[PDB]
Amino acid sequence: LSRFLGPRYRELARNWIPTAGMWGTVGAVGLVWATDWRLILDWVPYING
Amino acid sequence: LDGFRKWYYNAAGFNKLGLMRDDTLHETEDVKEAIRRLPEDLYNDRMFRIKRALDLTMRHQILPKDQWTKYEEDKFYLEPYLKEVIRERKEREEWAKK
Amino acid sequence: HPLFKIINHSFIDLPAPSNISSWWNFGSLLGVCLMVQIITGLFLAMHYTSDTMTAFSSVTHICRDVNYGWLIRYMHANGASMFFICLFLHVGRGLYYGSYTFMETWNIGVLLLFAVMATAFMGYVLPWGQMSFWGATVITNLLSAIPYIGTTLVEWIWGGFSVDKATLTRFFAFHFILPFIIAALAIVHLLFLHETGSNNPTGLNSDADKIPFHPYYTIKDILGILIMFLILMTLVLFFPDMLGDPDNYMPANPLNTPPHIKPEWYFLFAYAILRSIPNKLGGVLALILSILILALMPFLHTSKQRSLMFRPITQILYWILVANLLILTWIGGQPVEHPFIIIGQLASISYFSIILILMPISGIIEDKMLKLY
Amino acid sequence: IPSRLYSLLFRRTSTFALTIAVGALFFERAFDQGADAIYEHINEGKLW
Amino acid sequence: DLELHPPSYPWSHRGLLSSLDHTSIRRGFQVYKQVCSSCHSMDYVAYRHLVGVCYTEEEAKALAEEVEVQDGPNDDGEMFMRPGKLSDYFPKPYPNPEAARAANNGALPPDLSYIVRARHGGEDYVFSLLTGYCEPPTGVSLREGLYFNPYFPGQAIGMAPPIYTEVLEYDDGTPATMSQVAKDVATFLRWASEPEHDHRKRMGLKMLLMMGLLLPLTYAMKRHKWSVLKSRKLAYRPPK
Amino acid sequence: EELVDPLTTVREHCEQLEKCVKARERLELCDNRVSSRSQTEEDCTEELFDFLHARDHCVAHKLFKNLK
Amino acid sequence: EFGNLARIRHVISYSLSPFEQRAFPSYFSKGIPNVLRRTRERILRVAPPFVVVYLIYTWGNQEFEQSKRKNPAMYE
Amino acid sequence: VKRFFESYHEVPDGTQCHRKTYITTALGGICGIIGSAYSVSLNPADSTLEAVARVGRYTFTAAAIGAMFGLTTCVSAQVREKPDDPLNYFIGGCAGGLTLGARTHSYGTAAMGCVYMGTAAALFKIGKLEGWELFPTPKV
Amino acid sequence: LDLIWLEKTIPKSTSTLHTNMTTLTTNQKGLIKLYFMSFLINIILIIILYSINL
Ligand SMILES: CCCCCCCCCCCCCCCCCC(=O)OC[C@H](COP(=O)(O)OCCN)OC(=O)CCCCCCCCCCCCCCCCC
Ligand code: HEC
Ligand code: HEM
Ligand code: HEM
Repeated sequence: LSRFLGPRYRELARNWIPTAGMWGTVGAVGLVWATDWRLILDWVPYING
Repeated sequence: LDGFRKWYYNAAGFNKLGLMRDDTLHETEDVKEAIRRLPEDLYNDRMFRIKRALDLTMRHQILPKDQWTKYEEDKFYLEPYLKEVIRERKEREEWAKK
Repeated sequence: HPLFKIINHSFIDLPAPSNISSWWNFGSLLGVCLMVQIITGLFLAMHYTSDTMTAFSSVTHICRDVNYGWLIRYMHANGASMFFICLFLHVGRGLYYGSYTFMETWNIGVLLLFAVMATAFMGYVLPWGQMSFWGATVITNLLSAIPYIGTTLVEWIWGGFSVDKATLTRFFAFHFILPFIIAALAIVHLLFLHETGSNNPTGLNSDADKIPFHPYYTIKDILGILIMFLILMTLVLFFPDMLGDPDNYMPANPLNTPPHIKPEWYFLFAYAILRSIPNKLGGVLALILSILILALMPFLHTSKQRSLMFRPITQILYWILVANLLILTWIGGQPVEHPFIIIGQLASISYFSIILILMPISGIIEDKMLKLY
Repeated sequence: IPSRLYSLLFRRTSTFALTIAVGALFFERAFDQGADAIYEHINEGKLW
Repeated sequence: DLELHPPSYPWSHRGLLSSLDHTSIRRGFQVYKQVCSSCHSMDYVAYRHLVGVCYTEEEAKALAEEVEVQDGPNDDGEMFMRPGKLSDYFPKPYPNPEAARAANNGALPPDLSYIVRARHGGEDYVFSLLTGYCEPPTGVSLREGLYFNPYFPGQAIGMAPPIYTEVLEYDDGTPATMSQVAKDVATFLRWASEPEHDHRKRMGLKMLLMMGLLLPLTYAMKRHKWSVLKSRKLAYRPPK
Repeated sequence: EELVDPLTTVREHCEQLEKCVKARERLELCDNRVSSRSQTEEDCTEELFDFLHARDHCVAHKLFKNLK
Repeated sequence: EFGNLARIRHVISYSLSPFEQRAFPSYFSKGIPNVLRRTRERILRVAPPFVVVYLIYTWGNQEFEQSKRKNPAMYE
Repeated sequence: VKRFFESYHEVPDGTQCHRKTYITTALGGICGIIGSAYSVSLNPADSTLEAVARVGRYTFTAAAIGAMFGLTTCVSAQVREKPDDPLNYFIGGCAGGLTLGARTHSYGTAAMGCVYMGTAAALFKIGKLEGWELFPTPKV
Repeated sequence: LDLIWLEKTIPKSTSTLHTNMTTLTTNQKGLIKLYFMSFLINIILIIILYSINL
């Protein structure tokens, strides 16, 4: 897309990146916990068991 | 290429409904801005041509062959006005990009 | 009056284009078919039992002992077939006339299409014939293709190691409950359309020529309903089994597989694609894309004209697409052997290449011919 | 001609309904009878 | 798969508006009762169904009281047997699937209630199979309990020719030739698989007639209410 | 008194036609072939299916007029 | 809704009452010519894909049969 | 490169339409080339391209008449189930007549063409059926 | 049916079919090159007629 290949567009994203990662992280924790994904849960220091 | 363009103009078939080429453009945001900038007489002819084409499509008819729109005669009226809309649109986009 | 206001705005006075052809009837037919299915389904539910010992016996009891029960059962089956006929013609109208630019309406549509296919699949499992049981195992097995969680998902749905009573009963519950969700999604569908109004076959702005709906497109919908009822009752009362599988009249024998296993006429195009891809997963995905490619359709429109009335090259590509859709429907029927396979592989390649590649390039060329590009 | 009819049973909607309902009441008798004649004769010798 | 495809026979129940010959259904029921009932079952057909098809109430009872049926639990709790009732279904020729398997050399005679509906081109198939026990050609050899019936899948049906000319005598006296018997039992099995064949076709005639009246009219009402527009004559008269 | 099964009379009357006798000739050659080659797995079904297909097609053209 | 749909000017529109006009004016008089007119503007775009579907379908069937047919030379 | 055309006759009519149509299309096309050639050699064109076009027009038109003849006759035979029937060909010949008519944009020609061409094709069928000999060797 | 349809079909059509056929076959430039080339075409076809029917 022509408009999205932009300098400020890039700046905006860079500024937006950290927040995005946080959201994925939240979802990740949720998936692991909600679906009891045990491959990841088993490594947790305390909730193991 | 000129004769093959006339043959494709006959094969497209909007001239049989009395339409111009610029009547057949899909009304996006830029097209509606270009239509809004038209003078009153051109806008009224465009609306009458669209209404007549819709009526002919309702009755499943076409115009008589003497009343069709000759390829040579078709006028690209909205085009000039449209380019500007696109130009302005792009300029604004670029400004935001930068 | 706040209940009647809706109708006046929606059914009695809605400004509709004056020049829409008979194809615009079809969606209303779909709604009628939905009700018809629901009504017939309700009168199948007062005698059907979702037990593997008694499901075939209950279906035969409906056909033989309930007064006009054969009529309601074959009306339900041929009304599912009529539903898919009207659905395919509705989708073809949307593809041909550029109606996919109503993007929210199109996406609610493809959600409705997925729901209707799932409902018809579980409904065909419901009579518990030979063909239903082997068909269910097959598609349920389709899920196992999933890379990591596939096995679990399959077993979940089956509710056990292999389809058995556990499945039949939950398939009865899901087949009962999904057409009401389809009705709600259809309300959202018509809703997102009310915000925009319908399209016309010329693809132009029809705001200069709009007429009421009550006296002009109501009697037209009534006539279309009458013609669709004529075709449905000549399908039920004269050639009832012409649209069925004789092997579904045998009881389900988990031990034996009916040799000529095949999905119903409407699932065939998908069946062909699935069979075509060598990889199991690939097949499942392509299959899904087969339906989903439509949703993807509003982002592939590269023309300055909405409809295909004035676009002959894309008309040719559209009819080639309808042609190899019919070819894929035929191939699904054919067994696995030369040269049915190659056709299937090509037909699938041609289907995806026409929808993905050939139509936007053709629209660019058509815009170049009118000195627009 | 129909005029007489119209002015009498087809112009007042109430009467329009009356004529419809009454006609339908009898139509069934006639239709069923006529239709049965056709079907049975087509299959005469095979019924019962 | 590779299988002989039974030809089309000029039946009478094929006519768009044609009902089943009921004398042929009566003869085919006699054929089933005297020949086919020894090994095949009819679990979804009961004597009551016959009433109004080719037999009267009293006759049907005659038929019903001509067979024996178990009768649930005695007051003592001991299952007992009773004269067949118009409500009784057709008797099982084998108490359990295994019994049939054992008796019929491993072959499970399929329930002939929906055989015509369950077999592709059933009516034809049936006729063909029953009349298609031809000699196996060179190159093919079948084991015991098998027969080369081109039509049967695998051309190796466990059932032996079940119809030898004059196998049974038709009460009507119509010569009991193998064919006359195969055609009668194909009509009957057909009836079995669709007892409503006749009733339906009646509705069909009626439906057509109604559509043939309503369809044309609905069109005239639509063309009335759409004539107004279809005669609209637009005209643009700009101020000029 | 042999009761004539019209089906038999129609069957040889239909075998008197030309496509049936050509397929029977291939059938014969085929069967002779299989017979001649003592150890082979070449059956005659295809030929036999073709002969039965043609013969029962023309039988089903005219069988039912002789049945009550 | 109606009244706020669009802006047109100087477009006069005449019409007649349904009962005042013939129900099927020249229905077969011009209907046939028109239907035929229509078919000749769309037949070249529509028909040849379905023609080659018919050829591919027949071909497949025949080819499949030949595929199934036995080669006598095979056994020797 | 002749064992080919002949094949058309070898397989029974109405069967293997694919081959039939292909062969018939070629013959028409061959005639198209020859016909265009005479049409260009005499009554020449104005520019090389104009003539190349002619050749194409004549070739395609002829190829078309070839195809429809082949297709119609084969299909008619199959549908009508008359393996050998002169009429089948007539239907096809008529078809060619019509095609030619269209490519010449003339209903009248289609009339001329339907009867004459069809009759001709039918006679070909009869000819083959009755073993008529054309261009015969002198046997006196 | 008399006059026009039975005169346009049999008697007149045959009149036209020929008339048109003579018009194309007899409209010749008169130039030798054209004519001669046609001799070339002929030699080619006859060469083939012998070749394919060898
Ligand atoms: C060059 C055109 C010459 C036309 C000569 C005819 C006379 C024209 C002048 C007189 C007017 C007659 C009536 C006119 C009706 C409307 C106009 C018309 O028909 O135009 C020709 C039409 C459009 O032309 P256009 O789109 O420009 O061509 C591009 C080709 N791709 O183009 C066509 O109709 C051609 C359509 C050809 C389609 C071929 C498709 C082949 C492949 C099908 C594959 C299907 C699936 C196969 C299996 C796949 C999986 C294995
Ligand atoms: C009365 C004349 C009939 C008719 C109309 C049929 N049969 Fe029988 N049958 C028997 C057995 C053991 C089998 C199964 C054999 C196997 O599966 O290998 C059958 C099967 C059939 C079929 C089903 C064919 C199919 O494709 O599945 C049909 C349509 C059929 N039969 C017709 C045993 C018997 C009997 C005991 C010796 C006799 C009597 C009959 N059958 C009689 C009839
Ligand atoms: C809520 C409404 C519905 C109810 C209660 C219902 C109920 C039933 C029942 C009880 C059966 C089993 C009886 C039979 O074998 O026909 C059945 C079968 C079936 N239903 Fe439904 N149904 C409903 C709606 C639908 C809809 C909307 C569809 C279409 C998508 C549908 C498609 C089918 C199909 C295909 C069958 C199999 C018919 C066959 O045996 O061939 N049903 N339904
Ligand atoms: C469950 C079945 C469906 C029902 C009941 C349904 C119902 C309707 C109704 C009533 C209309 C308005 C009348 C009309 O224009 O035909 C309509 C229009 C429409 N529908 Fe659907 N629909 C269904 C399936 C779909 C699907 C699967 C799609 C997507 C492919 C879709 C997309 C559309 C579009 C785009 C329109 C607008 C028509 C136009 O203006 O051109 N519908 N539908």
